[PDB]
Amino acid sequence: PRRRVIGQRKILPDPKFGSELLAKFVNILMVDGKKSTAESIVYSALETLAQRSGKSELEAFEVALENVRPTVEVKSRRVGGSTYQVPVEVRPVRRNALAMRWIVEAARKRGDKSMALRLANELSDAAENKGTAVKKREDVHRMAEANKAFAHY
Amino acid sequence: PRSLKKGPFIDLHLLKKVEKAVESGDKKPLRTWSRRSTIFPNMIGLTIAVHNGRQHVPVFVTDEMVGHKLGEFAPTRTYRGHAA
Amino acid sequence: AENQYYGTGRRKSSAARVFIKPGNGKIVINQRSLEQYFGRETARMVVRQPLELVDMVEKLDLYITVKGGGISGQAGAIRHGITRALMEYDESLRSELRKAGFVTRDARQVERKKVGLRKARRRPQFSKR
Amino acid sequence: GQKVHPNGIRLGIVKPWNSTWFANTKEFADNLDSDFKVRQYLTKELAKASVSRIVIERPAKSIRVTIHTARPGIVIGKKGEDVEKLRKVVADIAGVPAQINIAEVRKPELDAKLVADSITSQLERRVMFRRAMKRAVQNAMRLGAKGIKVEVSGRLGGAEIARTEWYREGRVPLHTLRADIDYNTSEAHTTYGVIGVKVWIFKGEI
Amino acid sequence: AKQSMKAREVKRVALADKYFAKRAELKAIISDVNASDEDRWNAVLKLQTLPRDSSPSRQRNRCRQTGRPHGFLRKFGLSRIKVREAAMRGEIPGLKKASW
Amino acid sequence: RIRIRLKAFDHRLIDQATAEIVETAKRTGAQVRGPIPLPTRKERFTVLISPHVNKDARDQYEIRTHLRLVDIVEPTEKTVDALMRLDLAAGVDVQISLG
RNA sequence: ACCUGGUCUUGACAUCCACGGAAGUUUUCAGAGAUGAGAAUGUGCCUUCGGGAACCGUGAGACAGGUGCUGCAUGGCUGUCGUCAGCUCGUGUUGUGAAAUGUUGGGUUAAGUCCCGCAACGAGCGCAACCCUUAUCCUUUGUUGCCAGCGGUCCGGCCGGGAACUCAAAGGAGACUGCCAGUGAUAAACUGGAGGAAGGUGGGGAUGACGUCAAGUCAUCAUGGCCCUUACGACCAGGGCUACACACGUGCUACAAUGGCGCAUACAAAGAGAAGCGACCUCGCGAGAGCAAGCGGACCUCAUAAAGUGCGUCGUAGUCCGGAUUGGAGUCUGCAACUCGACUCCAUGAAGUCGGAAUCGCUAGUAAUCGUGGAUCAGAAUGCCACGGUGAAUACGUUCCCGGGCCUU
Ligand SMILES: [K+]
Ligand SMILES: [K+]
Ligand SMILES: [K+]
Ligand SMILES: [K+]
Ligand SMILES: [K+]
Ligand SMILES: [K+]
Ligand SMILES: [K+]
Ligand SMILES: [K+]
Ligand SMILES: [K+]
Ligand SMILES: [K+]
Ligand SMILES: [Mg+2]
Ligand SMILES: [Mg+2]
Ligand SMILES: [Mg+2]
Ligand SMILES: [Mg+2]
Ligand SMILES: [Mg+2]
Ligand SMILES: [Mg+2]
Ligand SMILES: [Mg+2]
Ligand SMILES: [Mg+2]
Ligand SMILES: [Mg+2]
Ligand SMILES: [Mg+2]
Ligand SMILES: [Mg+2]
Ligand SMILES: [Mg+2]
Ligand SMILES: [Mg+2]
Ligand SMILES: [Mg+2]
Ligand SMILES: [Mg+2]
Ligand SMILES: [Mg+2]
Ligand SMILES: [Mg+2]
Ligand SMILES: [Mg+2]
Repeated sequence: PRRRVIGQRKILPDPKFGSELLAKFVNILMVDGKKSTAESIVYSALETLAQRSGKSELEAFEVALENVRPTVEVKSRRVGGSTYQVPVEVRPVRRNALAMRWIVEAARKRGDKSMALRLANELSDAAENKGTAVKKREDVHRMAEANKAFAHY
Repeated sequence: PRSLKKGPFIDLHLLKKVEKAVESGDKKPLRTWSRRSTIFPNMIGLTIAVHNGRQHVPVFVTDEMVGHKLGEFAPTRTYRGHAA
Repeated sequence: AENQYYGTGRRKSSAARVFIKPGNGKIVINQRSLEQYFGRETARMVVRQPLELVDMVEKLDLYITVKGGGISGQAGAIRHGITRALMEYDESLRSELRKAGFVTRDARQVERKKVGLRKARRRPQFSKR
Repeated sequence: GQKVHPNGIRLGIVKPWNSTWFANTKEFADNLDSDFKVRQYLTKELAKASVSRIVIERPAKSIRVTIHTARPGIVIGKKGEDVEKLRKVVADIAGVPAQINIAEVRKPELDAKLVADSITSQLERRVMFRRAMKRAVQNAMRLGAKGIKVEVSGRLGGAEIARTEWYREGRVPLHTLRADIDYNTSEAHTTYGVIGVKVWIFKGEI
Repeated sequence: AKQSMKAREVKRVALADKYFAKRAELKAIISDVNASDEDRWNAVLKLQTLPRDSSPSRQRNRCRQTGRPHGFLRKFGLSRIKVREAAMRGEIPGLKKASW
Repeated sequence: RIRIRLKAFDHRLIDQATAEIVETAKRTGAQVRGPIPLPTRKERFTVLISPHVNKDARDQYEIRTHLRLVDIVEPTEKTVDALMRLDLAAGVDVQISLG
């Protein structure tokens, strides 16, 4: 906004693990305010991921987030003349938000049976650097690299 | 439709008219404005001129018309198509 | 730690009466167990939070009656009432409870519907022509 | 833009209601209609009596009408003859025993309804509207109102194009709820049509 | 509203009041479950003989000061415009501008 | 025992009526329970303020009916007759029950 | 308020005059009704029993009547820029004058908010505050509302009780940059901290300045002028306002598995009710029906909240998705459901598999989603107004789009 008067809102940690990171992931996945449904989906997918891999749910989730998190994005900047796509560094909070949003969108786009299964498959693919939201991170990085010459506007 | 426990509806004036017409050989059309009257199995054979809003159209009552209202056979709106 | 201590909690349209006394850790809400009443893990955590913070979970017995609102509102009202009961029990926990943010009464209520709007703020769809 | 009614916005704060009775839904509309008819008859009958306010109460199976007037002698008549006649007619209209009380409006120049009616009578008598409004404002200010505003709208002076003209003195703080604002309107039916008059009078904050 | 339109309503109210019970007992006979199959027919035929204006369903609530057939309010017996005018003038007991 | 139910559009008026009722009941020997403030009824109305169209321009009004309950337990003979002649102020509805 | 047809002319709705008559009730015929022709029953009530004085009918004529025209003759009421921070006046002073100053400037604020400066000194309408509601606490009162300590108990606050608690509603307290630190022109003020339920306008509402659009409304009402008067007035029946090659706006329901279906099982708020809400019981697959409590209500009824959770099944299919359309059979309201009502049952099972250009709403208990109530109302909501449940994402910033404010050119 113009006035710069927006603070921050505290978020309760998730029940099973007490991680605000996972609580934010549940919030992103939630639709129509059905938080219990979102939590059940997330927990089922996390248990499937944990039994697929050798790490805990939090460790596997962190691996997937590390593989999907972007570092530099492109934003439009209009100056005297034409608008340029300037590459800008992404702050850590936005890195996490983008990683979660891309993962959720990719899982929703997948075509498996259940949403929990789709989320588990997407998380495993992210941990192995395959599939969507990983291609999305790659596309964002490619655009930033192509527009690197404009990193002074 | 009308509840069974109340029986089919019929206007009293039309009932009197059909009673006076059935016993006699009167084949003249029975002019009426009562489109709400149910067709009863007692006036099959004679013609009833039902009002449609601006004139009386004659319907020849047959057996298959029993249970319908008189207005069902007197359309009220004139339509011939757009640009036809 | 010899007599009953009372607390009142409120959240949304929920009001909760909380009675606390020394015990072993049994919680009754509306003549039911905590797990019987609150099937939501979030609600269970909200109910348990002050006790976990003060490390007195198994030193007390909880007798709670609630009315109004829904699951989350009742859980939050219970948490507020438990915080007030603990403050009545011991007055040295006020600082830590306020630091955790449990002393504050959450005043967020449902915004009224207003003329010309579909909801509190959602306006009907606009069209220039 | 449009403004809220100054009396209505203050009806529960500094201003009293003009009807004080209780009823259920069964007789609420009937009571409202009877009050309307009573006020209509009284206003028509006491046209020259300078009636400013008609308060109606229904204690129990009876009607009590208080008439605030600047000419109580004209209202009452000789040994209560006119007020007795009005009591009879009011009882007949309302269908219940009637009791009429007379209240004194001292300083009619400080009463919004009376000022508006006076301006309206002058306009119907073809007095200059500017002179009428200036006189009303000056009289109220001299009597000691903290403020007054007078507004006249219509075909002033028989002009083909209608317009609105207003004068104000002192302060008339219409946004202050606790301000004592007496507001009233009147209509004049001249040969060129209807002219509307509105009068606000400020009497200090409570 | 027009004077004739108001007269129609007063006439309808008068007719309904006059024929109130003579309609009620006929309707009771018609709706009687244990009634015969010919007294029901006679009652049905007789109900049509009464003037149509005697049915209470023919009445339309109107503003008691103007005759407006739309925007009626039963609690006050007036249309919305007249209710607003009376409320602002302070003539409706206990009624003020609401806010919550 | 007798029940007094008081209805009013003005809570100050209802408070005056209840105060005078309890005074005139306690003076005449019989004791009084209350007065009890029953939940206020809030009837609401919404009207269009323009004579024509402008559907979103409305006025919202309300009527507040305040309710009071008075218990008279063990009413004496001089208590009973000291009630209807009190002639409470206008705008207060009084209902008497023999409970 | 429109059309066709059938009818009336001081008249459907008022006042005045003359005459006949109590008003009213009960039936017959014709019409399709308006209406006409009758046929019986009453003939009351003050009354100096001269008269009346209600209410009817007839007779004329002053008149009634008009939702007929002009919102570009008007009042009243409303939209709108815009809840934007603006708009002005008196006296003084400047200029031949239109005008200017004040109201500009340095800061600051949500604010023409406040401080400082200053040929201005003051004032008014606007801002803010006073109003309602919501968040905390105290006192009083305690039934129809409540149950902590007790005593019983059919385990149902059910009973004796209790006045603690939730709560109901009256009166008070509380928030004021009040305190601390830093910055700032020794100012206004800003940033942060303490205490507190709430911190900087705490949240929401009401409140709409001078004016603008000859903006809307002569069909709520009122009103100048004009127009009709055996008709543009009045009554009635039937029809129409519900039409249908098409185009647009606002919504509802979906296209499914974060779901459908079946069973079981929790947790709300607000409101209405007497020609009304209508329980229990019985009948019906059901909409409902019969009988019949209670309630003008913190008591009774509407009235089971739903989403939610547990278990089972469906397994990606135009499907156990979707429920449009149509056939048959019914219910209820209502003189009367054909044109043209709502709801129920059986069957039928359309388009639709996420929507081009383009475009809309929303900054937090909001959006989204889920149910509930009310006015209108005999019956007839996917609209409108209102109420709770669950409950997000994001805001780096003001270059750009739209609207606006101040100074300057
Ligand atoms: K106008
Ligand atoms: K010059
Ligand atoms: K000057
Ligand atoms: K006119
Ligand atoms: K029709
Ligand atoms: K719709
Ligand atoms: K649409
Ligand atoms: K199907
Ligand atoms: K129909
Ligand atoms: K400019
Ligand atoms: Mg809601
Ligand atoms: Mg529009
Ligand atoms: Mg008229
Ligand atoms: Mg109707
Ligand atoms: Mg105009
Ligand atoms: Mg200016
Ligand atoms: Mg200037
Ligand atoms: Mg100011
Ligand atoms: Mg200055
Ligand atoms: Mg203000
Ligand atoms: Mg125009
Ligand atoms: Mg127009
Ligand atoms: Mg008709
Ligand atoms: Mg239409
Ligand atoms: Mg299906
Ligand atoms: Mg905003
Ligand atoms: Mg209805
Ligand atoms: Mg400014």
